[PDB]
Parts: sequence; structure tokens; C-alpha cells
Amino acid sequence: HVPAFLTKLWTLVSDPDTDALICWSPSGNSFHVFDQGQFAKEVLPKYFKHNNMASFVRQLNMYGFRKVVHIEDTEFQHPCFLRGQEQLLENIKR
Ligand code: NA
Repeated sequence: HVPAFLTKLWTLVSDPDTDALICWSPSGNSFHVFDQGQFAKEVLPKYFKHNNMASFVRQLNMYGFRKVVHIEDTEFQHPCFLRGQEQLLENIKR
């Protein structure tokens, strides 16, 4: 059993029709969320049935996702959340 959240998240990231707001990084080892306000207003209701970024991020945290930042516009990642590898979602837990 792979949690519906992860399957939906993988499909959403991979969808080219949504890449303006959420997409894979070039290497496919992480994903980006652009325009958080628009993302929460437009994408989250359609795919996750709410409009709250904090709730979305809480789910990411629950599954052990990390945030990627520049060394001294949000990038999230999990070692088993990879482009073209939906079958690896089975290894994500929590
Ligand atoms: Na996408």
C-alpha cells in the first residue's frame, strides 16, 4: 500500500501541464513549487481538496521530505521520490 498522498504528489509533479507551478528539478531528484500563493489557491484545491500550504507541507514532513536551499522558490526532496520512478514510492514511510 502506497499512501494516496504520495501517488497524487508524484503524478502532479510529473504532469507537464502543471510545471509552471510544480515540477521536477533538472536532475529529477527533487521538485520545485513556484508561486506558493497561486499554488495553494489553484493546485492544492484541485488535487488535495484544500487551499492550505501548511497542511501540504505537514504531509511532506510526515513522509520525511527535506527542504533544499542555496548555500549562503521552495525545493523539496526524498531519496525515493524521483522522476520516472513511481514504483519507488513504496519505500517511503511514516
Ligand atoms: Na508538474
